[PDB]
Amino acid sequence: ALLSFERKYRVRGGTLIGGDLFDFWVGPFYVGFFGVTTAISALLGTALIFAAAAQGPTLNPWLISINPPSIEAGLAFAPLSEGGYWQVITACAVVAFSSWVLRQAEISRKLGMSYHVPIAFGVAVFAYVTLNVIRPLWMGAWGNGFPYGIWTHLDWVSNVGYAFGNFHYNPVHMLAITFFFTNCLALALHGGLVLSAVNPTGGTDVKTPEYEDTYFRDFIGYSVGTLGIHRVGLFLALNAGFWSAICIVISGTLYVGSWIEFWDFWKKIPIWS
Amino acid sequence: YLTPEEAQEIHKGFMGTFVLYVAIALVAHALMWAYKPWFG
Amino acid sequence: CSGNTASGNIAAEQAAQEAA
Amino acid sequence: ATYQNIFTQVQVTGPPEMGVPHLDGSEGRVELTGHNYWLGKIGQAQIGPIYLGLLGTISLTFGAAAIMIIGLNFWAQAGWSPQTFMREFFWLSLDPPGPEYGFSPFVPLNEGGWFIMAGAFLTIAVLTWWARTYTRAKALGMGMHIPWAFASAIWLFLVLGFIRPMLLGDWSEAVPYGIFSHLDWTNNFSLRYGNLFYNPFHALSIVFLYGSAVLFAMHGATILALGRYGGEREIEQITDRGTAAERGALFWRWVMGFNATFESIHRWAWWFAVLTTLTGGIGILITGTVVDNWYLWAQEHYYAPETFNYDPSGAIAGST
Amino acid sequence: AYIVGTFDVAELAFLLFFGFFIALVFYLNRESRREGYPLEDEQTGKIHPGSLFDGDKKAFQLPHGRGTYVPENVARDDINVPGVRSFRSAGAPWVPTGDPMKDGMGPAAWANRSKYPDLTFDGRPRIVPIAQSHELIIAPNDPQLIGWPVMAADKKMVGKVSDIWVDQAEHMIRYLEVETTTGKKVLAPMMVASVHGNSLIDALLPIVEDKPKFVEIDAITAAQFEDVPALETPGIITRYEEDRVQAYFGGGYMYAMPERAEPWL
Amino acid sequence: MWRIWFYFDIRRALVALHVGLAVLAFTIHFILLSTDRYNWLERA
Amino acid sequence: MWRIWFYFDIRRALVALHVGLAVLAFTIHFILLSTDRYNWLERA
Amino acid sequence: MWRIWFYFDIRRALVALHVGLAVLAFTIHFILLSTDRYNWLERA
Amino acid sequence: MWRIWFYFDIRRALVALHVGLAVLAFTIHFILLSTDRYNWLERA
Amino acid sequence: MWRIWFYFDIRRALVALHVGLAVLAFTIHFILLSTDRYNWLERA
Amino acid sequence: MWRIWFYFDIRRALVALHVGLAVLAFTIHFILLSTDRYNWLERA
Amino acid sequence: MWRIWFYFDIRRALVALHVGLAVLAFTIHFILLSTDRYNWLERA
Amino acid sequence: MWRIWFYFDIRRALVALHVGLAVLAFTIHFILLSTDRYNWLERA
Amino acid sequence: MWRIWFYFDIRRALVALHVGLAVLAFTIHFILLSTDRYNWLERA
Amino acid sequence: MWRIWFYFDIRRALVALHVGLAVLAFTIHFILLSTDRYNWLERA
Amino acid sequence: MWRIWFYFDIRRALVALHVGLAVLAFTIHFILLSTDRYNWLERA
Ligand code: BCL
Ligand code: BCL
Ligand code: BCL
Ligand SMILES: CC[C@H]1c2cc3[nH]c4c(c3C)C(=O)[C@H](C(=O)OC)c4c3nc(cc4[nH]c(cc(n2)[C@@H]1C)c(C(C)=O)c4C)[C@@H](C)[C@@H]3CCC(=O)OC/C=C(/C)CCC[C@H](C)CCC[C@H](C)CCCC(C)C
Ligand SMILES: COC1=C(OC)C(=O)C(C/C=C(\C)CC/C=C(\C)CC/C=C(/C)CC/C=C(/C)CC/C=C(/C)CC/C=C(\C)CC/C=C(\C)CCC=C(C)C)=C(C)C1=O
Ligand SMILES: COC(C)(C)C/C=C/C(C)=C/C=C/C(C=O)=C/C=C/C(C)=C/C=C/C=C(C)/C=C/C=C(C)/C=C/C1=C(C)C[C@@H](O)CC1(C)C
Ligand SMILES: COC(C)(C)C/C=C/C(C)=C/C=C/C(C=O)=C/C=C/C(C)=C/C=C/C=C(C)/C=C/C=C(C)/C=C/C1=C(C)C[C@@H](O)CC1(C)C
Ligand SMILES: COC(C)(C)C/C=C/C(C)=C/C=C/C(C=O)=C/C=C/C(C)=C/C=C/C=C(C)/C=C/C=C(C)/C=C/C1=C(C)C[C@@H](O)CC1(C)C
Ligand SMILES: COC(C)(C)C/C=C/C(C)=C/C=C/C(C=O)=C/C=C/C(C)=C/C=C/C=C(C)/C=C/C=C(C)/C=C/C1=C(C)C[C@@H](O)CC1(C)C
Ligand SMILES: COC(C)(C)CCC/C(C)=C/C=C/C(C)=C/C=C/C(C)=C/C=C\C=C(C)\C=C\C=C(C)\C=C\C=C(/C)CCCC(C)(C)OC
Ligand SMILES: [Fe+3]
Repeated sequence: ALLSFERKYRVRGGTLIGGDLFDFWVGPFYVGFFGVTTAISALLGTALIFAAAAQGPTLNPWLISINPPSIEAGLAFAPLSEGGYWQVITACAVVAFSSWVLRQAEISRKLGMSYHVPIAFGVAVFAYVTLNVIRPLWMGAWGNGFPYGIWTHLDWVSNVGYAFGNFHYNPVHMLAITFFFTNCLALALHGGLVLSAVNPTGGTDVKTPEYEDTYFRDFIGYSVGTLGIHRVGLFLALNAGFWSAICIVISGTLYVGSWIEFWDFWKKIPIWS
Repeated sequence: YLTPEEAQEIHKGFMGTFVLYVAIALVAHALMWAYKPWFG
Repeated sequence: CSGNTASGNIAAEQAAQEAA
Repeated sequence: ATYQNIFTQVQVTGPPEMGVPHLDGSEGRVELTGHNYWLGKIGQAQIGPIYLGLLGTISLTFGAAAIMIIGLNFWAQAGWSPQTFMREFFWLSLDPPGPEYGFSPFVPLNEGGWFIMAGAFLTIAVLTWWARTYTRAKALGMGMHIPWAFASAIWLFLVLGFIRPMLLGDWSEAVPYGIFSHLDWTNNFSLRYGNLFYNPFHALSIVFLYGSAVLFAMHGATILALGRYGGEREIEQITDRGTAAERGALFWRWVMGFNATFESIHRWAWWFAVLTTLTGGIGILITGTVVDNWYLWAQEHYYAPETFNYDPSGAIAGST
Repeated sequence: AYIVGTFDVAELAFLLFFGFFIALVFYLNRESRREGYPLEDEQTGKIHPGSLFDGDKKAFQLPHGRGTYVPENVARDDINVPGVRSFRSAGAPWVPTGDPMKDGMGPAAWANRSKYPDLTFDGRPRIVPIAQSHELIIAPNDPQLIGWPVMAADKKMVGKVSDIWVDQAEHMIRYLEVETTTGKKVLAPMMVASVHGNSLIDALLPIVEDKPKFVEIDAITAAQFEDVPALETPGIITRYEEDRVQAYFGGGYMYAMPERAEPWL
Repeated sequence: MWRIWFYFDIRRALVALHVGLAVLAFTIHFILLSTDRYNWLERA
Repeated sequence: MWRIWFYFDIRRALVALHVGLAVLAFTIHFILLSTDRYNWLERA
Repeated sequence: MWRIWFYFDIRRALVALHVGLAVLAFTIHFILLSTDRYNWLERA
Repeated sequence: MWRIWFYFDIRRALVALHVGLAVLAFTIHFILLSTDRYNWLERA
Repeated sequence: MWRIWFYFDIRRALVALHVGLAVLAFTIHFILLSTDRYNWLERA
Repeated sequence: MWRIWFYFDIRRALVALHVGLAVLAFTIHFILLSTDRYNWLERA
Repeated sequence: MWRIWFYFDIRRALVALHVGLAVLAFTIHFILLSTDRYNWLERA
Repeated sequence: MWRIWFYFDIRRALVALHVGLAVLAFTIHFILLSTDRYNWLERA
Repeated sequence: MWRIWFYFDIRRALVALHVGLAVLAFTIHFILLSTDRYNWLERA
Repeated sequence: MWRIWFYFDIRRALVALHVGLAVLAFTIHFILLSTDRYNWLERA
Repeated sequence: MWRIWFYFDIRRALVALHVGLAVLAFTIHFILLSTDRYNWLERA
């Protein structure tokens, strides 16, 4: 009951698992059963990250890298110093993200809201699971996963991308990039329009939604509306995440080779060649 | 449609057109088989 | 995770595949 | 059974709304209006009307000129063959002048003159479009947030096309006009300057692009989940706090321990979106002009990994 | 490339942006503190002092001559809520003492909104029955919804649809008027109403289907429809009344039946 | 057998059937064009 | 057979048929042009 | 033959017909200019 | 025949005609300038 | 004829005309600067 | 002691405890499978 | 003791138990397949 | 000393304490397993 | 047993069944085309 | 003549004219600076 | 001095202090484990 209106909303119920067992708050944070699971998994994952780092060549936070086992090890559980730490941290991260989704669902139920936020975050959880669980399983080795390091997973991204020639020629990658760019443009437009509506110039009063409609019809000839903009932004962000997961999952499992050669299909269409 | 009579007339037309379509496709497939069989 | 050990997988890749 | 606020079940149709009157001297809206039923499923079905002042006319004419120049150069590159045009469209490109010309404004038309002309007309069109968004905001008494957000993207665009080539004195550093060609330019730019991953401003721009995707996902999901309480009517919630604003704040306060307001969330979104292109333009401008090898620069600042930190040979081998 | 020692231009730019971003985060937190602050104690309700980095209060110039808003001056909620803590701790939930839907607790809670209706830019009431709108009609290929049966959360037929309320600014249906068996007319949010018999896939499907065309409201039961908050003036709904109706329907997803508040187990 | 039309609308069924038939026919013709054996245009 | 015009609108069927037939003819002519055997313009 | 007008919009029909005619004519001219046999600009 | 102006608004028709003619003239001049035989600015 | 001004506002017509003239003049001056024959700034 | 049931409900505690026991048992079994000494499946 | 069914819904308990049993059985079968000793499909 | 229970409720305190104890115990056991000296499973 | 039609609408059931049969048949035909033993178009 | 001020606002026309003049002057000065012949800053 | 409790709530102060102490102690122990001089698990 910190916020001036918070107290009346802090009621029992809305939990999926646990009921009244963990139905309480700790400061601003609601816990629930999935909050307990999130706390355990996330704290264990962080502690194991730092335990594996202490066994590594450096404690520099830039250069800390918890690496997966070698490809020759296949899909077996490796020794902790030889990639097992990475596997345990991956399991902890999966559990933590799933528990975060379920805690968001419980909090949505407590406030009389639908499950839009848990589903939206579950899209990103699916992207991560595709990156570090599904793709290594399909490829046959845990060594295909990206390392747990701030700058070494960028090295993983670079090397995996260049293993296919130029990763820019992946068409699902093109679609995901288009969704990302359109999302950022849409977010700029939506934030700017709302702020300009509530922060007028020239000493005028706060505007109505008719003013936003008029502004975007004078600008580009069309206005999507107040509900439509949030629908479109959610669609764009979720599509960006989902198509990122799809684009990475098919490279190395379904498509092997240079993505540049794929576009030789276009030149062979009998309509123009 | 709604009554059995309209449904029967629609079925008559559909069956006639389907039979004509199948006959044309059969002639085409027979000509192709005579030209280049796909079962050696 | 599979039912094998990492050492067994590495030995199989080296000897049974990369050595013969 | 439960409505999920994804598609509008029943649409309301009526006479087209021509907009609130302008507070300045405007010529008058071109009353070309339409109605799209399928757009009304997601948002508003009304198309139009449109405003075409001096700025809109200039922008449309100069952008048409630039696009015509690029397309006619594509047609010439295809040998005027429509089939070759279709076959090689992704590979057609209007390329910048070669390094032997420096940053000279006088290049033969087929060697880069058309490229310079198209860049000039495109820049004129983009700048007049920015001026048009500024004047459209001014005509309604609204704020200038959208003009500044557009100015950030224009800053990145101008750094890519004119400012950086001007500072280096090399037209050949500019981005070619082509689908696959500008991707090739992106890849080559990363390759010649070490590795653009280690540009700290490229990393910052990635941070803000990722965060904008995150922010739009969270904000759209929250607003749609708050449709039961009029969450999408954000202007009225900002100027008169309802239960939708309270629930939206409390959800994120209970999730992560802190929250924004219905107005503050849009400031967060605006700043993330703007900072993406701001940091991107800053990082591109200093590449080559200030730093020529970003991996060396990262090595000097103790954040460049080696093989003893992580060896990517296995990941490469898996992907072959 | 170095400015002095190992300091260079790129490093200077990065440090400048890092400082600017810290300042921007502080500014964004200041903006986020404008609603609901200062904080208060969970039990005693004692108000916390306030941030050292706060500035001035924000004043909104309202349209239609409604004055100024000043969100920092919004009256704090009453400390005495109609509930009792499950256990005596600062983090325990409140169990409502009576009817949460009537008293406004948890998902059924409402805010003290303005007691006048929202207006269009020219001053007309924004949310009005579709007859009072300015030539606004339902899409001809869309469900008419007038006279359709209404299903409640307990699968009972509470009544029928007698009127449609639309937003004159956004051109959207906001409320459906439902006449119940007892004859009382109540407003139900369109966001809690599922329209059946109008599926896009079913229209695409080449079938002749006599699906029942009705409106399902699974938020509240048929009896609860008799306790929907009423309007002070016919044809007009205020912001406070809108919040009341929306809170009453939204709280039903937890409070319509006891099982809705219980874990799956 | 005629009673099928009491369940499926004839207009929509015909439209969907013809769209599917067009897609299938174009797919088969393009597949045949791809093959060296059944290509009827490149060689005499 | 003539009863077809009781289930399909002629004013839309004609437009759709003509557009599709034009696209088909364009595609076939382009395919023929793409082959050396049937190209009627490149050589005398 | 004249019975195609009391139900077909002469405006839309003319607009679509002229758009198609322009597209076809430009396509055909561009094909002839791409051929060495029929190009009328590069050589005397 | 003048009756064409009963079906077509001449403001829109004139705007579209002048835009299309400008595009066509620019295209033709560009094509001519692209050829060595008809380029009139490169050499004396 | 002066009657042209009964259908087109003189302000809009003048604005569009001068915008088009600006684009044309800039294009021509740029093309002239692109050629060594007509470039008046590179050499004496 | 039994008084622990005055602050925690048996129905929810049993579910939470069994979930934790399941995860712990799976972790221990997988750890045993990763060692050559205790792996019971790879070799005889 | 049937007391359990007074506090746990039989339907939910059965669904959860069968989901867990399915996941466990699939995991064990996949683990057995992964090993050469117990794989029953690759070799005779 | 007992007055600590005047400021912290037993339920949340016990939950947090056991979460922390679980995290710490798992961390220490994993760290011991990662070292050759204290690995009790790999060798006899 | 006809009683199943009490619990299922045969219109949507038939639509879903036909969609599934189409997907299965196309998958099987494509898989057969993939194999060199059962490919029937590449060679005689 | 002076009647041009019946159709164009003096404020808007003046602002637009001065912005255009600024852009043109900057463009011409930049072009002159870019030439060796007219550069006035790099050599004496 | 005891008067510090008139400005700071003991519950919030103790929880903040212990979270900080935990993080600092874990940081120090992890730093010591990294160095071979102070590592107490790798060697005898
Ligand atoms: C080596 C191949 C031969 C050749 C072999 C054949 C064969 C075989 C056939 C044709 C037929 C046609 N040929 Mg030929 N043809 C050749 C070269 C040409 C050339 C050229 C550039 O040299 C042209 C312009 C044509 C033109 C034509 C058309 C008149 C006709 C197909 C149009 C049609 O009726 O269906 C389109 C159907 C419609 C209903 C048209 C729709 C009406 C539209 C909507 C209104 C007009 C608007 C606009 C013009 C539409 C055009 C736009 C584009 C097509 C998309 N041929 C070469 C020399 N040609 C066909 C024919 O005789 O048709 C009766 C035919 O069977
Ligand atoms: C091999 C490839 C390189 C790489 C090379 C580059 C280069 C080079 C650049 C980036 C840039 C970026 N990179 Mg990178 N990048 C790499 C890998 C990544 C990865 C990853 C692997 O996950 C990610 C997330 C990114 C992400 C990003 C973005 C954050 C950033 C551009 C975003 C943007 O604002 O949109 C793009 C938005 C614009 C371009 C603004 C456009 C606005 C204008 C006004 C629009 C005009 C449109 C016009 C009117 C339309 C008509 C035109 C006519 C038809 C012609 N890169 C690797 C290391 N990357 C850019 C940057 O700024 O970073 C420092 C950049 O220049
Ligand atoms: C070479 C180093 C020496 C060593 C030298 C020293 C020296 C010197 C000192 C200690 C001290 C401590 N050492 Mg020692 N210590 C060593 C190895 C160990 C090992 C082991 C490897 O198993 C353990 C478990 C410990 C344990 C401890 C603690 C009992 C004690 C810190 C008290 C404290 O307040 O914790 C902090 C934790 C809390 C306040 C929270 C309570 C913890 C509960 C269980 C919750 C855990 C939280 C969870 C894991 C994660 C949450 C993190 C945040 C809250 C978000 N040492 C090695 C052998 N050790 C210090 C001491 O005696 O202080 C009194 C001290 O000065
Ligand atoms: C539409 C897809 C996009 C998306 C959606 C989005 N993100 C979201 C949400 C949504 C809708 C949330 O509701 C959720 C949230 O609650 O934010 C406040 C969240 C979130 N997005 C987050 C991060 C994030 N999202 C990302 C991406 C995206 N988010 C997308 C592009 C990225 C990228 C691109 O990498 C980042 C880093 C967090 C701020 C939050 C998720 C909070 C969470 O998961 O809680 C668990 C608690 C923890 C303490 C974390 C677990 C700790 C681990 C066990 C240890 C670390 C393991 C890790 C694998 C180490 C590797 C790191 C290295 C790569 C450096
Ligand atoms: C309009 O409505 C909206 C708002 O306000 C009304 C919003 O605020 C928002 C939210 C948005 C913002 C406030 C803007 C800022 C957000 C950004 C940049 C994106 C998120 C990124 C971040 C880095 C923020 C921080 C993210 C986190 C995950 C931090 C989480 C931290 C912690 C400590 C979580 C702890 C909680 C748990 C583990 C669960 C509970 C368990 C416990 C308490 C453990 C108990 C046991 C012990 C031992 C203590 C949205 C989206 C919105 O739409
Ligand atoms: C890769 O494979 C390739 C190479 C592509 C080969 C594959 C190709 C394939 C699979 C193609 C398949 C094609 C196909 C498969 O059915 C085509 C069918 C075409 C048909 C049915 C054409 C029909 C045309 C009918 C027409 C034009 C009728 C017009 C009638 C009109 C306009 C009548 C008007 C009227 C008249 C006169 C009198 C007035 O008073 C009133 C009114 C009554 C209005
Ligand atoms: C490929 O490209 C290259 C290489 C360039 C080759 C091709 C080039 C091509 C195709 C170019 C084509 C060009 C073209 C093709 O028509 C040009 C036409 C130009 C024309 C028609 C120009 C006309 C100008 C008229 C002007 C300036 C009139 C101004 C009048 C004014 C300002 C009057 C104001 C007034 C006054 C005083 C008094 C008031 O009481 C009334 C009022 C009225 C207000
Ligand atoms: C992998 O892929 C490769 C390598 C290709 C291998 C695999 C290939 C596979 C799996 C292919 C499968 C194909 C398939 C699987 O069913 C096809 C079925 C086709 C069917 C049922 C076609 C039916 C056609 C019927 C037609 C055309 C009927 C038309 C009727 C009409 C138009 C009637 C009108 C009417 C009239 C006159 C009078 C009025 O008074 C009443 C009224 C009624 C209005
Ligand atoms: C580049 O960076 C490097 C390399 C580091 C070089 C540069 C370093 C630089 C620039 C550093 C600059 C540092 C700096 C520049 O000012 C520091 C200033 C520090 C100061 C002012 C510290 C002051 C501390 C005061 C303290 C701890 C007071 C505590 C008082 C307490 C807790 C009192 C409590 C109370 C009590 C008992 C009784 C109650 O009745 C009343 C109440 C009051 C509640
Ligand atoms: C159908 O056929 C027709 C011909 C009718 C239409 C054809 C249409 C087609 C097919 C068009 C296709 C266009 C495509 C595919 C374009 C793709 C472009 C892409 C991908 C571009 C990407 C990036 C481009 C950038 C960043 C460009 C920036 C350029 C700038 C900023 C240039 C500035 C130049 C200036 C300021 C001019 C200076 C002039 C000077 C120096 C002389 O004086 C100051
Ligand atoms: Fe919003």
